[PDB]
Amino acid sequence: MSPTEAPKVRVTLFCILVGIVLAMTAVVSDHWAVLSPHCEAAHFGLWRICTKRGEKNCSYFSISAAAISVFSLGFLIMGTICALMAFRKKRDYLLRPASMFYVFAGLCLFVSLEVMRQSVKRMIEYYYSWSFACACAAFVLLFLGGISLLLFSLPRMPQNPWESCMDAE
Amino acid sequence: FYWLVILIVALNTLSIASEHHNQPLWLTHLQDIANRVLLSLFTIEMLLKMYGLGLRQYFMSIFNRFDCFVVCSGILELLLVESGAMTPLGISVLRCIRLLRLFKITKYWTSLSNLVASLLNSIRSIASLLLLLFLFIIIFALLGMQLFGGRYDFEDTEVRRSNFDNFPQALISVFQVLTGEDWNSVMYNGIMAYGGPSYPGVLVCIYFIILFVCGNYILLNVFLAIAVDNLAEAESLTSA
Amino acid sequence: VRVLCHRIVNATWFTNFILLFILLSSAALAAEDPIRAESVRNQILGYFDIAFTSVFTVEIVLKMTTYGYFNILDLLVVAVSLISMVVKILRVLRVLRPLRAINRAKGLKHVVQCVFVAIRTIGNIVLVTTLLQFMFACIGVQLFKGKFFSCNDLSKMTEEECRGYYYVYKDGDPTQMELRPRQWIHNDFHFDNVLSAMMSLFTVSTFEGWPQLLYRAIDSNEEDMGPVYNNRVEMAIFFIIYIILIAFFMMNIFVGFVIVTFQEQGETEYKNCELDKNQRQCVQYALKARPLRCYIPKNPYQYQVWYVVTSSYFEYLMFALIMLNTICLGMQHYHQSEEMNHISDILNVAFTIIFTLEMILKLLAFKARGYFGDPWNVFDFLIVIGSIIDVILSEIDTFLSAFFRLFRVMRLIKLLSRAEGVRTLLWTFIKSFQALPYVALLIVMLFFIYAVIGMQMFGKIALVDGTQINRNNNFQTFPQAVLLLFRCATGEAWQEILLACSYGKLCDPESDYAPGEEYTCGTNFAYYYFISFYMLCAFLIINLFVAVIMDNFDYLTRDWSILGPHHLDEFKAIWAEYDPEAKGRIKHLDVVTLLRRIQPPLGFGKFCPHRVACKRLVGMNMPLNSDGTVTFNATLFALVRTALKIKTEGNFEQANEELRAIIKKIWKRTSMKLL
Amino acid sequence: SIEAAMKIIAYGFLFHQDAYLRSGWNVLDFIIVFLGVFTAILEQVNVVKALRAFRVLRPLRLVSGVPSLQVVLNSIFKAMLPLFHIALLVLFMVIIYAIIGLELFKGKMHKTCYYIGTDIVATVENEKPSPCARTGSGRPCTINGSECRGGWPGPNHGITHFDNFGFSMLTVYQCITMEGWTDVLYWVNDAIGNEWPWIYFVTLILLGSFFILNLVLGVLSGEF
Ligand SMILES: COC(=O)C1=C(C)NC(C)=C([N+](=O)[O-])[C@H]1c1ccccc1C(F)(F)F
Ligand SMILES: [Ca+2]
Ligand SMILES: [Ca+2]
Repeated sequence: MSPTEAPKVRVTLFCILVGIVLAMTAVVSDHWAVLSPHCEAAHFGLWRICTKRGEKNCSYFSISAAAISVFSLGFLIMGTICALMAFRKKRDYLLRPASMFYVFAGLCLFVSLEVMRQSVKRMIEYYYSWSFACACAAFVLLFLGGISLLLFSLPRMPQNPWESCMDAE
Repeated sequence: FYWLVILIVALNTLSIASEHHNQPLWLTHLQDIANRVLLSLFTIEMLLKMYGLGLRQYFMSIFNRFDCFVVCSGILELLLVESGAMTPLGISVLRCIRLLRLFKITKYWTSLSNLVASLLNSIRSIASLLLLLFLFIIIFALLGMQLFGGRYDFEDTEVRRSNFDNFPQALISVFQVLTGEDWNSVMYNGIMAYGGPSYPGVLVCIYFIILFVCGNYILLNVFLAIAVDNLAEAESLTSA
Repeated sequence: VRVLCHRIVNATWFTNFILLFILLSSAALAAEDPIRAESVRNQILGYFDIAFTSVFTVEIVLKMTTYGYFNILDLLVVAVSLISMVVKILRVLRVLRPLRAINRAKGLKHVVQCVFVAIRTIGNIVLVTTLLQFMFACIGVQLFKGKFFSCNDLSKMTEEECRGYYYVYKDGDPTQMELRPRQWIHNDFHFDNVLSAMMSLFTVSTFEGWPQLLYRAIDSNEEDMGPVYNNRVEMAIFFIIYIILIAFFMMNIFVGFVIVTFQEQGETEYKNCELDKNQRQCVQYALKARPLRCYIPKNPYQYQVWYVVTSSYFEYLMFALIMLNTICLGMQHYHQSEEMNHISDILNVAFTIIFTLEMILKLLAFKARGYFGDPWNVFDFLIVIGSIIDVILSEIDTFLSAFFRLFRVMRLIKLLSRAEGVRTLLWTFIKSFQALPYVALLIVMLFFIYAVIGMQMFGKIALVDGTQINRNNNFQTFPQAVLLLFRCATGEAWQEILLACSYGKLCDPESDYAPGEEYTCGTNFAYYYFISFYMLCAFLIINLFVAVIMDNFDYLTRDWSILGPHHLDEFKAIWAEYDPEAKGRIKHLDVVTLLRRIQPPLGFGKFCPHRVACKRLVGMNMPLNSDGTVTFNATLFALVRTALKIKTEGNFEQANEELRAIIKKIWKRTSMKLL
Repeated sequence: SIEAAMKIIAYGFLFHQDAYLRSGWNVLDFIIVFLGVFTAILEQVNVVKALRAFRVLRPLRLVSGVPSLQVVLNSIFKAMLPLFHIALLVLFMVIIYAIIGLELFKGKMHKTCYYIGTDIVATVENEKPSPCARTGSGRPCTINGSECRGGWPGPNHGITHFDNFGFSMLTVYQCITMEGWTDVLYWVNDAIGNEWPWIYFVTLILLGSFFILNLVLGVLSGEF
């Protein structure tokens, strides 16, 4: 009850509940780039590429980011099954395997972010408004709500010779 | 009297301080007053002590050993000029000898004399660490002469002043590496003195790592076996 | 009314509400653009400087309706705030916003005072180096006055000849030359008056640029002449005596003063009681301990796999495969062959499979509840999963990221779990940084105060290349200014940054300046800024180091000859092989056979035990509960009571007399060690 | 050499010249003399210049001749037994960062700006040669009439880079000393961009320098 029902571990776990959906806001919305030739204004994403002058023509062609963000979604899936099952049956240790996947799901958007930047750099201007700063707020959420959940679930430093790490109870 | 020696102590110090380049001619001449006036007043505070309370006791004090040489070497310089023997090399050396007159405020501190009481009885322990340290520097300075002397013959035009060509200069170069200051630039010259960044000639660099690591290991056994063991006995002698 | 103004401010929702604005008020200074007062960033942050400053005005009136040294600054932070919305100095003292946090945090209230106590103590010693600095500065004025001038070409020896134009020769080539004007130049650090000489000698005491001043002094010749190469090489004696005197001995006799007089902070109280510090570090361990977990499994199929893994040959196999992965990671280099680039692709899939098989077998043998409880297996679970992903993600690259390759490097860290002496040294210092966070908080604050003031005073210098203010080293953002400051703390040509920040520098064009006012950037406040920062930082860093060395001095003088916690640490493991979980007691059929495995400082010797180990265990004080039920928090007091503290009889409750007065608080369960 | 002769035959035979051998200080005295005649003969027969540098071992015979200097080197060597767990921590830390650097910065600092058509590196008068980049995160090579091509050996005449394990470990030891570490930081920024690599560098200068010196100093305090 001490590492799983403390409030400092549930403020963090509710914070991941924000970043689990903001990284889902990014992975469906294709709004993190603006092609601006000057009409041929196109808005890039992972899955659909849509050129807007209504003449809304959304289609596909980017593959790297898409493939990389199957794993960022997937770890999110595999971390919560560890996290949803670690609040019951008095196993908070189980809570520990789950966090690692939130750092990974954090860092598998940050490849995605870097992968999407190259596409806009090789292809007329660039501007991101709606879903780069979404995912750069779900990167920084999942990457840092994962490391802090880790240190809020690893026991601590004993601070005493008698105290031992992973000390009984 | 504990407030009227500091008139000539803080006039002399001030006199020493105002020395600067391209200074006025009245300022040089005002410093011709203060050297003559205060050396006579340095006699009056000294001749009163050797006759007014005993010349046997006057030598017994440690700073009253110091008081005589201020007068005996100050008026010696005034007799050196006023004989036609201004001696152009001895005009600026002896103006650093009257710079010991601002060492007369040692009698005014009375706060860290338990350290110097302590520091003094340990100078046969001070020099045994400082000899084997200076012995260490000599062996690495001569080793750099064999490795790097005669070898910095680059057909550049840049100057590489910390080199190993003489023994005095080689010596200057080793002490520079011991402080750590720009020690990599000395190592870059020694690698290019051999072939350059290539497998035999890059092993020059282990000279510089051993001199930095083992040398500063001795520095922390020198200045910390001093300043722990000589600065805890003062703490013992103050608590007694 | 004095009762709603008294209860709102007091308890908890006023302290976590105003301080979360002080932290956000301070972040508003840092986010400011220095070059333009007209930025759309710099406009919209001023509207938070009216949003915070109306809230802190509420804090004053809600406080000054209550009552009639540290609140007169809080009135200064409000009063400057409405004014600033000389105007140039009313922006600079807007940096005092983190100082009202060191009044509200009582952990901060004390650590600022301990500095000020250590300032007044070090003052007499400080006077002695200050007078020594003056004594040496005057010797240097008599040696080097008027002698640090030179010409642009080194051919011309007096200022009268140093006129017109000379040729430089690029790349040393006498065919390739350009025309430049010659100019009589003065060295930036000189011994010309006494006050410049103290500035020169302060630089040499930091060790920064001292060979540049040394070779300038060896070449000095006469007053108003240029240098002569290797003229007076014997002036190295001046510089080397000053370094040994000031930069070594004096600095040391300043540090070792702090060390012995921070011992007194743990020594100014007096302890003439029955038990000394080594009896204190021994009794309380037996009192305050706790049994732990040895996740021994059941089910002899699982025990068949368990006897493999915890054994020595599996610990020896897996730590000799981390060594070979470390060697294979070292073997990579640039421009390598095709059969060399890919055998770091074949083996790195091979090493990933081998460590993914040891992770599986430790789930199966350790009863997977019992795997994740051990902290060095959570670290190994993250290296496994992160290096599974990089093997896939590089495979998915060529089938149709440099971060995930780092996991490969990280496996090397595992080797430090076998090293008890390095892991105990690591824990002892890491905990002491953890235990004393406010001494390091001050350093963070010092940088922060300095960086905001540096952006305000230096942030408009242009980033020209070949100077010290450039794209890599400036004051034009907060991350950059902070980085520049750190460089200075490191002392990495900090005096040359100092010269690039004084008056007369080129302003960048995106600054607001009149035509004919380009070289008006920089200020001679840089001298106070840099020297002061340099001096504040040295005090701050030695303060932190000596406070950390204090915490672990029982360990730093632990004297492994006599006795230590390590004998005790070893004991719990032995006990843990009798317990599936903690539970208190073990059987008695293990209490005879316990004493064959322990070191003779704690257990008994190497010899035949049919005299000592058979009688003294009953012969010493042991608790008498029922037959096979004797507990861990009752023997382990008495089991070290053989190793030290031998007593006579009748006074066994006179053990418990000194277990309250020389002890700390209650320790309620101590009836176990008494009888 | 007659000193090494009259100090084996004042004692006796072999097991009496072992009484000349048992103390470690006379062991140092005999390697010097043998080595001394070993180069002075091979110099005459070759009528050696690299074996000349072993004569600097002769001033260590002077610590064998002063008794109050043999009590310091023993106490100097005695302080190294506390500071070995630190020295093995420093070592593995230079190994960790060298390898990481090798992976991250391997072969990255090989483009500088040149004069167009030429093999002449372009710098400003006080600038040292630094890496360039074309159309990326690095610095863009904007001096005047220059373009950047990658045929450059590197930042200090090809010494400081991360191309192999040996040169990566030399640039990491050089940073851990705090001397020139911001040159290496600024060169990596120039090569690949300034957003990430300060994390490499500040973490090394904080763990490998400051944290290490708190423990070394602590051990010294414990010993004294
Ligand atoms: C006044 O002395 C000074 O000018 C100092 C000089 C010239 N050099 C440096 C680097 C100091 N500093 O600010 O750290 C002081 C110094 C130096 C050695 C010991 C003590 C101090 C002391 F000033 F802290 F006392
Ligand atoms: Ca230095
Ligand atoms: Ca330096």
